[PDB]
Amino acid sequence: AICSALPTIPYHKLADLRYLSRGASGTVSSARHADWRVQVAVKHLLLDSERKDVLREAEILHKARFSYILPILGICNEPEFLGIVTEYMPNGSLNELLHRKTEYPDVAWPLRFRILHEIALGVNYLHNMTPPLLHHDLKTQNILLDNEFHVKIADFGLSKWRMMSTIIYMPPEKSRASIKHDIYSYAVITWEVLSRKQPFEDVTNPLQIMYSVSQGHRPVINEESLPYDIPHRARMISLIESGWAQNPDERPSFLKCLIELEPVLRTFEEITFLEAVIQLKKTKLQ
Amino acid sequence: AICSALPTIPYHKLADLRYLSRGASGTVSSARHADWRVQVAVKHLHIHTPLLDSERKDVLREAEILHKARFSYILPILGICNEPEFLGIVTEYMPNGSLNELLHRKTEYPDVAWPLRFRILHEIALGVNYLHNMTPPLLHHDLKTQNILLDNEFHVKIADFGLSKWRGTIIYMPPENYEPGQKKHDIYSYAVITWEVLSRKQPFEDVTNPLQIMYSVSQGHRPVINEESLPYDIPHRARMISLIESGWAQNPDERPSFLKCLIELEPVLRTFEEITFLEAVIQLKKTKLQS
Ligand SMILES: COc1cc(NS(C)(=O)=O)cc(-c2cc(-c3ccc(N4CCNCC4)cc3)cnc2N)c1
Ligand SMILES: COc1cc(NS(C)(=O)=O)cc(-c2cc(-c3ccc(N4CCNCC4)cc3)cnc2N)c1
Repeated sequence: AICSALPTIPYHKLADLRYLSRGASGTVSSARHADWRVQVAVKHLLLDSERKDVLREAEILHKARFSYILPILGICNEPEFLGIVTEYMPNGSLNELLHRKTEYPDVAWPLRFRILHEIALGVNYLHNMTPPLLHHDLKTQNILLDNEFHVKIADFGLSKWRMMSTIIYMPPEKSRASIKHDIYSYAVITWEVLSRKQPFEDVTNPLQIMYSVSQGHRPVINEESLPYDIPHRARMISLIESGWAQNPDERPSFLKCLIELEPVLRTFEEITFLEAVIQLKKTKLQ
Repeated sequence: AICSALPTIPYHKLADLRYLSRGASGTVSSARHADWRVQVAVKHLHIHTPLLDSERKDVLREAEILHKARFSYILPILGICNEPEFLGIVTEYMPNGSLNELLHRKTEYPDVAWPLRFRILHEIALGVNYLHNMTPPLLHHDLKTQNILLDNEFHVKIADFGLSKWRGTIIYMPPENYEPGQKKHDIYSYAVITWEVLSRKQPFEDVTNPLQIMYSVSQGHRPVINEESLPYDIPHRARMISLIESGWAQNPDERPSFLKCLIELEPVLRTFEEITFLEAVIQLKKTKLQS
């Protein structure tokens, strides 16, 4: 009954456009809104089909608003520019946090587990929509972190509306159920977050990754990839291994993951998150 | 062109309903969404007497307003509860209450670091300015320290839309609204809120009768500005006092736009380092415990 139109942001109101990153789908730049006095991020690419792609992603973000989804502030739809405008995330992506070990020599476990929990919450919300929305392109580069390192899921270019129950996060290719797609990616992201290593480190051609996963093989789980000092390491490993099970029916729902995670996160006090973020921003200086 | 329908939340999925507050505009309770696994706040009317279609229209108007005014510093609405046996607006849960509690519960919050105060002021200005930039422009007309919620890291979220339902809070009403001849409202409220945040005092503290407060304000009087209410060791004290006194000018035409206030506030907030904010918030959260 209650319907909301996505605001149309005039391009001329976006000032100080500066390149932040160039990806497969577009270019993300920071900017300042002249009227609202806030900083925004602009993702821009035109063939009418790709214009439809951009508009489709904008509408999906608009309908999928939630606490852990990148909040879209508007769409810029002009003759000379087509871009999605979202909140600006000063702390980049989960990828940077996990792998730039000079910037972030230490990332305290409480922060990692809160990130994992919030990814699970956001994706569960998506899967609980009507109809359920399947993200199908989760990766540590899609997960942005706001000023206090809370998750914002992004990149909804590869998405579907029909659930029932780069490629390093893609499940292997019988009767096929693509409801269990996101959970495989989440398993890989979990292994990544807990290991701070690149999945399939020794692989030089991504097709090697496809062949290995199709053969039932996954990122290595041993003391080197996952030290034994990981909180709830056994439960987390079980979560991971069920998440990337070769059979999609063996993979849990995101609700099961939240059920399985709640005690794990409960082991940490809420203040430790803030402490870890302050340690992060202090050691990143100097 | 791009339209989003506000979700309809089944009442039965709101669990552990716990009364948080009973107010002039409604009743706020905390609850937990069985599917989303998150805590939410539900604003609902009295449960006994059937809701008159005017109250139902008010609730729908508030829900749609929150939905259309979505923004970084506005209370995020997650859905509407529209059932035979319950009608409530569902929003994100703000664990840290309102700006009023932060400013005046000095045992919980003995000290509130200046960077945090100025960030709060800036974010309030941002939220109300966004509100004013909508089409049609939305005038809040009921800004107060009770409407300003603080999320888990003490970032501002403006709340309380729709109307009021009665069937202390006049310190933020300008003197030309006392008798509403239905004719630049919010900025006065913002000036008063600023004076409060920098002073951490009750405006018109020595006045026990609000009717006397209204008389004074109609006479051009405002909260006292001296060394006792605003010590001279306050950062950017002069600039902030000028902003205040211009905001609550007797003449509404003399009060500045929220855009002017944002232009003036931008350098002030610019003097603070990003780590000082995090440190202020964590210091706050730590002294709030063990107290
Ligand atoms: C819809 O438009 C998007 C999409 C996506 N996600 S995506 C990969 O395209 O699917 C992200 C953003 C976004 C990025 C950033 C951001 C902040 C810092 C950086 N860094 C670059 C190098 N390291 C230092 C800083 C990069 C990006 C901040 N806010 C944002 N809303 C905007
Ligand atoms: C849309 O529904 C609303 C409206 C409004 N604003 S309003 C005046 O009603 O228009 C606020 C909230 C809300 C309140 C709270 C909250 C939590 C605890 C407390 N308490 C602390 C202990 N002492 C007693 C008060 C008070 C409020 C936490 N989240 C929230 N979203 C929800």
